[PDB]
Amino acid sequence: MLSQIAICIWVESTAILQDCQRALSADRYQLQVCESGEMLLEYAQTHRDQIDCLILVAANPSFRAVVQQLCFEGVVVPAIVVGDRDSEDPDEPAKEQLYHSAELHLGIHQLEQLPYQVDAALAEFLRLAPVETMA
Repeated sequence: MLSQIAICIWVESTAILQDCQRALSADRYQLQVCESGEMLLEYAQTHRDQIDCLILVAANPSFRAVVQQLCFEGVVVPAIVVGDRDSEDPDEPAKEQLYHSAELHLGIHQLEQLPYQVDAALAEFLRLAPVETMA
């Protein structure tokens, strides 16, 4: 039944899009690229359950707003976030508030763990389901 995994990434930079998909290149990965953040919502708006893993880049400005739309529509998926740091300083509130509590974080220079992260993000999404999409 697993057949293939559906993953939709949101990235305005092709290099980032190729790097994110590069890691998630498994023959069972269906990567969808969204030129905007609103375009990403339209894709999930009809595949929330069909999506197996969402990729996001915190480097975006209103990106938090786009993620809130997914939570707002009720679209919750094992989403992996990029552009995250381990800085404990409050200057950069980089918490899970970007998306639901199941979201996983990936290092910007660590583009390659997406697949292992996707498998982990999937298990994390089920154990945390129903996840809390505070948005």
